[PDB]
Amino acid sequence: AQRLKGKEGRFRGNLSGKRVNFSARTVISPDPMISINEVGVPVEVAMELTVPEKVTEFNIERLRKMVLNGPDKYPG
Amino acid sequence: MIVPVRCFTCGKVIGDKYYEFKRRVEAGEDPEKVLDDLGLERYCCRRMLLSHVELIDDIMHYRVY
Amino acid sequence: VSLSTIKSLIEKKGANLPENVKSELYEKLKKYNEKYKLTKAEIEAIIDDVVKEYERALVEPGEPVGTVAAQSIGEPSTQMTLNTFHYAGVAEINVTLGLPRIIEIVDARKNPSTPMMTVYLDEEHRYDRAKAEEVARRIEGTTLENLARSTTLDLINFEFIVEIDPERLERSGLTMEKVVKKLESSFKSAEFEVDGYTLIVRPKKADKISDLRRFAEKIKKHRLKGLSGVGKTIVRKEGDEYVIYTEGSNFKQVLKVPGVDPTRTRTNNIHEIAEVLGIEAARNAIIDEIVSTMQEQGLEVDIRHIMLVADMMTLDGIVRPIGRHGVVGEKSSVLARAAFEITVQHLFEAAEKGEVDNLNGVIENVLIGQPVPVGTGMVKLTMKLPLRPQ
Amino acid sequence: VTSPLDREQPHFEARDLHGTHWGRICPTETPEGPNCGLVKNLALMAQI
Amino acid sequence: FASRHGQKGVIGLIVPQEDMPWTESGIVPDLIVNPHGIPSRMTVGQLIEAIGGKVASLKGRRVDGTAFIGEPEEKLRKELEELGFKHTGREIMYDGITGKRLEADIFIGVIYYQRLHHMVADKIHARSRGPVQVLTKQPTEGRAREGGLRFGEMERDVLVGHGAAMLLIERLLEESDKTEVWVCENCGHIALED
Amino acid sequence: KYTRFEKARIIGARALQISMGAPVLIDVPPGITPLEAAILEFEKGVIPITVIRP
Amino acid sequence: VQRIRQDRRSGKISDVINVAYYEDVKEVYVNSDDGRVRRPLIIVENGVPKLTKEHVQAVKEGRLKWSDLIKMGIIEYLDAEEEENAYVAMWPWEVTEEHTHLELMPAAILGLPASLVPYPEHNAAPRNTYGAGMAKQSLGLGWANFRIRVDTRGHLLHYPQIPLVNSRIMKAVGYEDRPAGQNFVVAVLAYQGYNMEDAIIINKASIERGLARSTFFRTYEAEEKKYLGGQTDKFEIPDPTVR
Amino acid sequence: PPYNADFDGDEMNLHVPQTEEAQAEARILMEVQNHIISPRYGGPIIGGIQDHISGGYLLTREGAYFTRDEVEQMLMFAGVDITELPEPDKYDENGNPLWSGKTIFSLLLPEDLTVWYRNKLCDEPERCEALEKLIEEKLMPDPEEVRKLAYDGFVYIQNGKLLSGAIDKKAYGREDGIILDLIVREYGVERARQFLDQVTKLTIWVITHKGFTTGIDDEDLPEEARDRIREIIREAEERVNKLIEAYKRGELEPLPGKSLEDTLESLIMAVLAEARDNAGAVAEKYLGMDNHTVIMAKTGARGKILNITQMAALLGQQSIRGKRLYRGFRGRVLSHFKPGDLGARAKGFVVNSYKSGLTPQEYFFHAMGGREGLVDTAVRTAQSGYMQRRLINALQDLKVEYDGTVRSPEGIIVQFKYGEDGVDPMKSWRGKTVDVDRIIVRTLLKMRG
Amino acid sequence: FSIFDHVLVPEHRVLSEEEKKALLEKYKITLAQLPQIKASDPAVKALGAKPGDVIEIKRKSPTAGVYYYYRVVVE
Amino acid sequence: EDPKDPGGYFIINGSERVIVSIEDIAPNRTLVEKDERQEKYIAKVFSYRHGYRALVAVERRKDGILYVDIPNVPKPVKFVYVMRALGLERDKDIVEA
Ligand SMILES: [Mg+2]
Ligand SMILES: [Zn+2]
Ligand SMILES: [Zn+2]
Repeated sequence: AQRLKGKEGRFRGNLSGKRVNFSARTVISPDPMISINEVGVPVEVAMELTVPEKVTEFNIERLRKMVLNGPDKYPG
Repeated sequence: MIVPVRCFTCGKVIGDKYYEFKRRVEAGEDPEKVLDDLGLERYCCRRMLLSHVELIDDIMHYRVY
Repeated sequence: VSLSTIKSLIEKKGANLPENVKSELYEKLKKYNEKYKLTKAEIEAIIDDVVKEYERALVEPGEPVGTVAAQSIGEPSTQMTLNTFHYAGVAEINVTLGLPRIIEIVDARKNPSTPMMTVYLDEEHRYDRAKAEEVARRIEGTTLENLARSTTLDLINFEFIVEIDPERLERSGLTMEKVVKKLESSFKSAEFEVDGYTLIVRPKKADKISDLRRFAEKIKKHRLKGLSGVGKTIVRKEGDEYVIYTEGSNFKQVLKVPGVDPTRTRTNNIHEIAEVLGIEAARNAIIDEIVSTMQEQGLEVDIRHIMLVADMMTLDGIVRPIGRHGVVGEKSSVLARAAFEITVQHLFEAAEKGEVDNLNGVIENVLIGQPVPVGTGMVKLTMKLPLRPQ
Repeated sequence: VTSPLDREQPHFEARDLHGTHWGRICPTETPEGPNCGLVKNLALMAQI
Repeated sequence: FASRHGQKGVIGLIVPQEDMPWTESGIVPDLIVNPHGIPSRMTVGQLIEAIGGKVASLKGRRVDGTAFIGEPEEKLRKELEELGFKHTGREIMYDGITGKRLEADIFIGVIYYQRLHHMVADKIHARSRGPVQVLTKQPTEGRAREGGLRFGEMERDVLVGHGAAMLLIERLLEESDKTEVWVCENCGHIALED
Repeated sequence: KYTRFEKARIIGARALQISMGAPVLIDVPPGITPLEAAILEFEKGVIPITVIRP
Repeated sequence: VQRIRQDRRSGKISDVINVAYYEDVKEVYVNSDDGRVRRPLIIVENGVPKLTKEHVQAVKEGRLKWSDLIKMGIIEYLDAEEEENAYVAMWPWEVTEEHTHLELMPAAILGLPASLVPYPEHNAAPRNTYGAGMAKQSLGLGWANFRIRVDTRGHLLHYPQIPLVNSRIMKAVGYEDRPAGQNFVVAVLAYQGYNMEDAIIINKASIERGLARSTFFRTYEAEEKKYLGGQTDKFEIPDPTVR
Repeated sequence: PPYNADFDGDEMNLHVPQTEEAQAEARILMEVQNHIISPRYGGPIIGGIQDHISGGYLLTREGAYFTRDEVEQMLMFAGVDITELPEPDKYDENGNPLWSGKTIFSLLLPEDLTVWYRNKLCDEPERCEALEKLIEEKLMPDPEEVRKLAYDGFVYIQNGKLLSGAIDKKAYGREDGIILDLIVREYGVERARQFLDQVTKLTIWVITHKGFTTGIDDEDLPEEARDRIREIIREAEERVNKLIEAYKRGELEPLPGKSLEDTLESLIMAVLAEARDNAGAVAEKYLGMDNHTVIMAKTGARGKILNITQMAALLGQQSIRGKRLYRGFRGRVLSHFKPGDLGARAKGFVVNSYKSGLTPQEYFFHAMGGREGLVDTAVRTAQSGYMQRRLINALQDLKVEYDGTVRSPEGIIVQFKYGEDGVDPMKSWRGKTVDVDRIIVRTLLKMRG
Repeated sequence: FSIFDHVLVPEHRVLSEEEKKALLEKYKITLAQLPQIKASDPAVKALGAKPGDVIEIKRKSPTAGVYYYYRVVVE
Repeated sequence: EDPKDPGGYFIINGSERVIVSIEDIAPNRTLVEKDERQEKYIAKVFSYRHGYRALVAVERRKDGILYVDIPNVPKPVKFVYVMRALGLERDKDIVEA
């Protein structure tokens, strides 16, 4: 009965909300030089988070260049 | 823990003038006159000597090898 | 152009507009035409622009308006105060305000913490101060202990003794022989001795050692005149009409009191308006109460969310609270109720009844892990397969 | 100095700064969150 | 960084020295703060300490700032004027980029500031895939064990309010936990795969 | 005409189709991402998906 | 109560005894228990404080101590019960015949961290609370023993400085021997959009010269546990064979 | 403002959608420029704050003028794609050309915008009334006639040319924004985004290169003002003492329904509040428009008049839960007052300002006051959170059907027309279903042109 | 005095069979999917109605000048 | 050690533990409060002996009759009854006490 009740219980702790992958957290600092619909991302976070992309006929060369860059150069 | 070498703002080297200032101000001479004698015109430098506290001397007693 | 032509044009091509819109457009066009000479084409173009704006301002189907309303009510609630004002100002009665008032309204408490009514006088006595005071005197109610300047539980001879204050008499034009007459009419076998600012009670039972104090308090608490439950009353002027504010609440009896305008009298107790005037009047009262409470704090909230809340609460013919014993408790889904509160009781009750959950809501679908039926989750798509590139 | 009450309840009477606190409990040094008014620090003149 | 008057903030920009404006008496600010928080915060004591610090650093000895018996403001204002500066504590500065003096006199002084132990080097945290908890098979908790950020139910309600159903299902299933099971539709019980 | 939910759903379907191997119905600059390709197809008006409304 | 006060001030009984009387209910309360919070006060008699200039001189020269002043009947501690019957003046120049006690130092009513803020009466109370709370979080040479300390976390400011504007209490309590901050040349100006909403802008050259530079410490622990049955851990280079 | 975030240590999370459909949903539904208008009240939520408003006022105030290099540099910094400067507004001595702030600001507005209203800086209603009369008599006034009657309190824009008024929180501030609200509705979200970026950068540059600061002398009142304030305080204290003396001998008139003590307390509080307002009245009038703090307060960028009157003139009464301080010893708050004293000073009235310093009793009373606010916020947050959770669980699954009705998931009809008019509050013209005046006016100016 | 004169009470009227069926058809709803009004409601007494009946309510909302709300009578 | 170290804490398994001071109600104190919910008057005392605490209360209800609450007692007993249980049975003794 305890597992199914409370804020830390199953229903409210592991069903209505949960911890997720591909997420980052850090402090914020002002930047008036970027557009309102843009966010500045640390290079350390950018090389940690990834966006899966499929290879197509119109993006093959860019993906090939990134694969050549490896996991250490920024656009890799 | 020890006197800094240069004033944080302007960069003038004031690392050698701390002991002289302390001795003369202890002897009885007016602190402002001592500072003016040392040539610290801008108060950015005078702050560094006036507010400094010597803390190297009481941490030397603990050694780590 | 003539006003009749404008009126015909408005209803000709702007027929889809809401009624208030069609009337406001006519009023504004009439006002503007005299100051600036308007041509026929200008009127037509203005009407077309209004129609286009109305068309582009409509709500998009599939919009989850309920969550938006809930958030638009909850978010300003972090900015309201708790201590309210706590000031009297003669013409005002202290009442709960801020967040606790909103909580009271939403939870639809059977009896509010600070009941209050606003009584409008009929055309007679409405504008006269003295006549309004007379009507308030008719409405205002008191008991014996209030009139007492002092009270004496005399023990040597075992008689109740009361000392009377002139001010409690003069507040209402009441006089002592009237109080005595009501005392004799409402009880028997009691002395009720008439004295200058003094009254003595000594029945046979209170004459002995056992039945003085208990019967003394019963005599002390009797009301000789006035409406039940209305502890206090205050008169003040709004604009050019005088109105009456009252402590406590009895909506049933006030509408029958002479001099009261029954078409405009309100009370802050929702469960009274519901029983006296019906469910729709209760809905209107809830809307007005929430609007006034949030307006007094300086916060701006659109009326539409409050309409959604009021319509949701006043749906089963009664005024249900929002919470465990109300709207949430009426939800058909077992899992939706279980995730809110008292999960185990709901689960076991559903097991007993053999209840069936159809997963028609949002919370259950989120629990399962399948798209919710709101927003993009309700759109259905089709395509013609033989697609050839161009 | 820590009060033994429950943090979650409002406790408006207990969290308030009493007039007798003068010279016995600091009026300003208090926590920020739910412990505000329930955790307090002795003044400098204080003696136990 | 936080002063002792309750004013706190974070470093927004690190500026090269030659870009910083300089007073016509030869002073370059160590720190620049916005004049906007001062009226709302109503911390006049920080403004008084700013004058007192420069007065102490210029006269060669420290200034007493005891609560109710410290050196009064009027004494410090007169002493600052005695030393050759303006009693308001305002100095003329030149813009570090255009090389011309600003139109208004600028309040500049010396203020004690403290570095707090809330450093970004200990707060930054990102999880790509990480490990998972044994029971719920969800991302762990905390920076120390490559945990994932909490996606609270309020965030779910926000997502619902935006109407983004597919974004919600993406956030709630693939990134955290998902699996396939065998269900016998005849009786509803979960079947066994051997 | 289109609700923003319908537009988002159509673009999301087209982007997934393009990524899974469907040909692009309009010429695109090299190096573009499939989502931007779908958005380009959309604002150019070449949409092969229609929405069912009761 | 007068009889007991005379003995308490003379020295016939212990100082921990406090006596107060309530006129309305005709009750006399005598307190001698444990855990009461009291404050010292100067006894005022016939409109003249019992503390004299030569007593201050003797305290300064080291001839007379605080405990001696307690035993001499010049200063007594008042708990809450006894303070009900008192009428304390704030300053020596406002003492009259009605007053029964004189405040030692009004500035000492504040706590220890709250005493750090200079001119605290010129700030709003919430800001003073925030400053007092944050004063316990800043870095600095907390203790000279830090080098051999084995704390889980630690910090060390490289160039701590004494505040130029300070309260005289902090020197007495020993804070100046262990400062936790530095003096900055601060200009109040909207330099750019990079300092709005409580953001601050700092000079690069000053940072490179040793401004606010700090060091962070963290201690790790490892035991060579001995299990039941004789099996035990071992410190060694892990071979590639081990799982 | 939408995030309610300030850069004092706040941490904010970031999430990356992993699938193409999720990315499309985020790109189409959740773009920032889509949510400029708040759904709660149909007004802007994203807008200029603090330095943006202050720099706008500095740029558009009367008498502001700029040189060739300043204009070119600020236009390049803002990102405006200009390739030819307009005609100079005036010629300085030595023959240098000068450009006014109105001309520079007008280059960011859409070419055909027209609007007029009253901003927060209105102080002489006759000036605004004359401009309103001139605009009302003919819907297109002569610009050279408006420029003779130009007044900072009345904003008026003619075909993208700013002819009168000054920038204020009503211009593009989130709560009172009108220009931004008009742009986002009449030109789409992208034009609003471009306008917002350009105005923010321009105002930031202006405030950077003009110099803006506050100091210890911003509250330096002249001696006559201090004498007036002391006079007001003494009169209030004497009135309170007279009221207490009248009460102590039973001569006080008991107000209706209240106990005599409560009547005395209410009268005392009314007198003290009146006194504080009277002190603020002169404190405001002696600090002119040239003070930077007054600029920050009047334009709505930061703070309000209460902060100024507390810092310069008088703190006023301190109270807890709406009543005067009483939680001390028997009959007195502090042991430094005689028991039974009901005077203003002995119950919490602080006569000093933050600048002049507080006596220890006043300091203790002020701490008593602040603690109530701290605990109020602490409890109010949790109460509001719980109430919002109940509301969310109650109203979660309601939605608008294709037929316009709002239906429960079980099919029960809640509304036969959403909001009883069918208009989304976000798309509404500030609560109104449609703004008839604005449409008529803009149509007339479009066609009469 | 009748409750229909009060400002809080909108105008109620009884729908006959034809408009009842037309309303049920235009929203494609069964009779059980309408908002409920109790037979003990004072408006039901004053107007006069029986369970299973449908009442048309003309509201005076601020957003739209006239709005029509329908309730089904239930005991 | 650091000479500035004030001491006054404990070291348990290498960790520094400090005992904060709890702020309790004064023992053996008769505090009187109003029970307006049931319209009563209550006096409360906390009696301490060998660390044990016992909350003993005497109350006057609306009837004007005194009742005494004792630990490990299900329902409040009559005041005169419990006083009789402690001897002092004389009615005049009650009135004088
Ligand atoms: Mg923050
Ligand atoms: Zn220097
Ligand atoms: Zn099966």
